[PDB]
Amino acid sequence: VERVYQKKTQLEHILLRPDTYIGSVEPLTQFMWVYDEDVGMNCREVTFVPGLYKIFDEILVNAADNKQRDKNMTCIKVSIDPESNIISIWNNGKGIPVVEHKVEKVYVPALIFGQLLTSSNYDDDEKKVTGGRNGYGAKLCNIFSTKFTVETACKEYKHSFKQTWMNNMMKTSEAKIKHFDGEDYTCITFQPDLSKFKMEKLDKDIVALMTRRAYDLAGSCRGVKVMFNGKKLPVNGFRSYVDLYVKDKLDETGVALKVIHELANERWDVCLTLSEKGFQQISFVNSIATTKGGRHVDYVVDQVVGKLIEVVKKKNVKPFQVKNHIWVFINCLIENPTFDSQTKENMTLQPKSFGSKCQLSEKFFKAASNCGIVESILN
Amino acid sequence: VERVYQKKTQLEHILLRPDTYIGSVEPLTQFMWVYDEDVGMNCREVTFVPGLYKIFDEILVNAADNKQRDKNMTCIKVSIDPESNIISIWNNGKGIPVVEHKVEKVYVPALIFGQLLTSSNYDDDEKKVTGGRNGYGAKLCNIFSTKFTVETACKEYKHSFKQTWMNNMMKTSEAKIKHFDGEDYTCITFQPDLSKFKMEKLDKDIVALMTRRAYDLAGSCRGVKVMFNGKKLPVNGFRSYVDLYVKDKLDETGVALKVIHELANERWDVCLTLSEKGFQQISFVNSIATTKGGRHVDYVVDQVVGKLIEVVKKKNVKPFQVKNHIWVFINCLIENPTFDSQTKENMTLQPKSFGSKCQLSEKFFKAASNCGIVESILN
Ligand SMILES: Nc1ncnc2c1ncn2[C@@H]1O[C@H](COP(=O)(O)OP(=O)(O)NP(=O)(O)O)[C@@H](O)[C@H]1O
Ligand SMILES: Nc1ncnc2c1ncn2[C@@H]1O[C@H](COP(=O)(O)OP(=O)(O)NP(=O)(O)O)[C@@H](O)[C@H]1O
Ligand SMILES: [Mg+2]
Ligand SMILES: [Mg+2]
Repeated sequence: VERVYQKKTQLEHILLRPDTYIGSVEPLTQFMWVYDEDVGMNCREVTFVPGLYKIFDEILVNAADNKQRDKNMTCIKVSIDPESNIISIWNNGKGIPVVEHKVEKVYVPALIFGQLLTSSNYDDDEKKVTGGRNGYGAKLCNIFSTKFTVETACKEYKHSFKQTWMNNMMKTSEAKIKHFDGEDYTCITFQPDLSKFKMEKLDKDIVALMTRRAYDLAGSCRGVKVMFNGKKLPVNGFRSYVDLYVKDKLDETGVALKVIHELANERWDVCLTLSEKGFQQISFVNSIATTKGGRHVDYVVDQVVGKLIEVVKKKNVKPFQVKNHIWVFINCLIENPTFDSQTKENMTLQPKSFGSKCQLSEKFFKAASNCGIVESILN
Repeated sequence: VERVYQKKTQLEHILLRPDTYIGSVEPLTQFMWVYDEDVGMNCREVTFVPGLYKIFDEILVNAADNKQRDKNMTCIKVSIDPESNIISIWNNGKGIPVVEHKVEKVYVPALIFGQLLTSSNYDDDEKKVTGGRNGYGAKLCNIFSTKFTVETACKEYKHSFKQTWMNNMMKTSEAKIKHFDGEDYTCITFQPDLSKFKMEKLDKDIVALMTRRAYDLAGSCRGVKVMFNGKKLPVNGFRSYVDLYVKDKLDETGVALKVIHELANERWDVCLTLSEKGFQQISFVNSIATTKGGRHVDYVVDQVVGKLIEVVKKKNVKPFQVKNHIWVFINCLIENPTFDSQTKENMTLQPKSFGSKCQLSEKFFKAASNCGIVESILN
């Protein structure tokens, strides 16, 4: 009875059932986009552990989210040392208040990095476009790290704070609190617990995925510069990011891909071209990589599929056949987005709730008509 | 500081962020398979709340899971009264021990239906093929119900137990404990909290989805009979279930769909036919509807795509083009399956971990050659 029927603590449950929190802790092999030291941006077969990619992603999106707390933020700095097994993500703009929380009686940084279900994103009356929603991400990286360090400096509270966790968030010690006068920042430094992922080292494949995610951020997070291992990424907006995929590329007819672009408004940036590999989508919601898509992709793609069916009808086909020929790129800001998992690969919020619209122009639909999709359908 | 940075309890978090536990609590409109009072099995546009479908599904899969605790189980009885807003799922086979848990000091049924993170599925050394993994499902139905009743009778412990929860698992009272001599059963009776889903009533669309799920169970759960509203479902195994989709159907050439079947072994039952609507999959893992697919679908479909590429090559194409023409049906039993969410729509366990193989026969691949897929590709 006592061995059959068991209760678990929340902390036990995360280590026993990591998949619902961070994705699979087993290897996956699949074709995907990565940023390699030899070829840069390329689609190749990759072997990696999603859980390890995800704990990195949780800290990267948290940096991107600071651009919403402080629009004066200009910089995110990512560093990965496979030899030392140390990852750091640094951001400027406002730091975290270095002060005792009057309800929980702990330093605010210790509360929100060292206790589960803690967030500044729990009040949905504020209609934020942060990626953060659930109050898990940072603690999940902590739990899946042999060492996890939080360094934040907050001019307002005129202190700096540095606290270190170890052994899967099971050990800490007193925060170092100091006088601070200067330029706000937060720096998260962690050594991922590679034993949790049955890995010996951050190999080339995981480093290539984490590097690409740093490019995604440069493309997705408006007005923020990104450095990777001390070097500025040469991406200055979503259009330059999309170029990394399509600028140097030919259809299998030997004609350059025709890339169509519309910034419908501040919250919706769309590129479209021809796919010869079936439906492809590269999408971001609040700087989250929505790698399974969701309602934002369908909302944009249905408008295009609509207008392209018309054009084809009127020069001599079914939605799924048109979509088969679409490569779409979407950078969007959604108020209070919803997802079916902590991993946020699929965004489930209905379009009427987005807080904005993407009504693509007749100009955009005319250009879509010319980009080679119509011709393939006809052919 | 105290309003910006907040901590939530696990119970608060489930109501604040229901999407990661039960799926969207907002309406969704999409084409799907349902079982209607007028046409039976059919694909039509449906408007429903995934969260309400899911709390029903959690109790249905729990009944299916009892066939693993007691292989003598023969019967699941589902009843839905939209007028009274009462759903009941009854099963036979072994009941739940009616006895005080010696660690948690509560009746075992009160522990596992009234406290979060409680399960008989937390020991993965047992290599089970239950759908249950996380210790949430029943509590989530409880939390999303105005009234939730647990009735179980356990001959071994010679007692029956009946306890009622109300107001989102926030109220209960003493269990009724009685002498019991007879035939074991469990009956879960709940009134879903329709205000949580912005609904007035269990309408036709949600009832049609819940009804279809009762057909899925009759198809998926080997050696268990299913009744819906007091009437036995005329499905006696997976092949009869697949017939509900394809038996009375023509390709758009006016030729009957050719349906190929192999029971590779006790744990793998596969049907294949032609799709004219792009890739389609209907799959079950341990009686869970894996509506987003996962590694089990890819494992089966890659073998077929492989052998069909060969056949085409040798009578005058790319994987995605072959898959475009496949309608696959899969009923499988996977040891300790993993998923990216509590909703279990996508099964992420790698095939080397399944605990079994599905090596489809040359006989099956020859029949696949003849079922119209090759001809469409060629054409
Ligand atoms: N770089 C940062 N700068 C400022 N505040 C931060 C930073 N990283 C984390 N935070 C704060 O710490 C909180 C906890 O982060 P986290 O655990 O990732 O939760 P979240 O981002 O709110 N939600 P989620 O990521 O969906 O689980 C956030 O709500 C922020 O208030
Ligand atoms: N019909 C039933 N008959 C017998 N035992 C049951 C029944 N329904 C639930 N249980 C038991 O109650 C426990 C709690 O159910 P539940 O909360 O759904 O968790 P789970 O099925 O173990 N995991 P999950 O459904 O993934 O969250 C199960 O582990 C079973 O031991
Ligand atoms: Mg976060
Ligand atoms: Mg369950």
